[PDB]
Amino acid sequence: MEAVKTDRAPAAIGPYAQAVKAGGFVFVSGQIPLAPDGSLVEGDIRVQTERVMENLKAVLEAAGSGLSRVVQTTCFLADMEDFPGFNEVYARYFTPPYPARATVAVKALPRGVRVEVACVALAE
Amino acid sequence: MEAVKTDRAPAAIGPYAQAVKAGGFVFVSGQIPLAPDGSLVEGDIRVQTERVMENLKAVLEAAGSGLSRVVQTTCFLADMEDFPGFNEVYARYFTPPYPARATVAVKALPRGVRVEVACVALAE
Amino acid sequence: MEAVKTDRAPAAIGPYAQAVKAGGFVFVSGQIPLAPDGSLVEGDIRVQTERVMENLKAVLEAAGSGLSRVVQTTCFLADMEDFPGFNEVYARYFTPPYPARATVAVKALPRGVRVEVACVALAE
Repeated sequence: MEAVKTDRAPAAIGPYAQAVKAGGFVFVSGQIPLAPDGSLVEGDIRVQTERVMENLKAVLEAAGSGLSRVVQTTCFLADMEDFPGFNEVYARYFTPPYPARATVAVKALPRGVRVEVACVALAE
Repeated sequence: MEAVKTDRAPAAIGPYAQAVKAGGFVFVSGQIPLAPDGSLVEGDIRVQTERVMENLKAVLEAAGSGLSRVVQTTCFLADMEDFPGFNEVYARYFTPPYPARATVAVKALPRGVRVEVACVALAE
Repeated sequence: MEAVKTDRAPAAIGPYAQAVKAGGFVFVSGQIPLAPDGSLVEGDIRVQTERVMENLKAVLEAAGSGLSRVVQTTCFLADMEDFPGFNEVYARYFTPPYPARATVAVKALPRGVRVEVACVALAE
């Protein structure tokens, strides 16, 4: 497997890679609303989701892929009431044909953020 | 990629495709207890899981795949107490060799349903 | 698809296989702090995580793969305060390049365990 590393997304501090290229796919770690400089982006679901989308885009690009190549996303929210806003921003980055998706609300996410999104995309 | 669309399963209730075929796999979105016409299927876990299973089956068939080709499922339930009933119905649709699986109880699911099941299957 | 079955990891109790080999990948079911004979390992996050890691390792090896072939992990914790410890033990089982990862916190896990981890790896 090949690890993907880019400064355009929050650095991977720990036992994980921003993304891994393997078997024709790109497995992207769950992105949170953290700026590449390590600053946490707070605010409503729309502002936080925008940062998550930018991180995903940045990692996918560094992997030689892109948003249009994403085939599956796994989305976690901390509040069911944030679904509408999340979907609106999500739709600003992902356009038809859309990826397959699974979304759920959980107790908490890394650093207390409102949203975390991981994905799988086609390589190349 | 290659999008999968069928009227035999509920239409997507967000910016996502029912399933996506890519790299030899079929990535199926998290299915919830909605009837093909989009109406909610209320009831206990056995009733709602049956609806989810039929939706999975329909999407998989439309993708040229099937339940026996599923290699991994990601199952989310809103109530840990629903695990027994979920497993019973699940066992009516998936038979050995069973898919690899992750079953976790979470805070909330789309439309406030009891269960959401996404999966990955072999395209052939 | 080929179901993986080994006695070196907690036996699958329910409608699922410990892992499935398909499409060049190995899909591993969620593992919790259970010993091979079925005994529950309690204690702090470090001790419980070790058992989970050993379970993943055993299943992966039984599948003809290994920890170094893991490309993606999905981790669930019952207490976000346990993340530091979970991350440290997790790091003991992986070496660069590390897998892509998604981590979330849930209210509670089966049998009150502190952690659960599922993953996907290359079949070598």
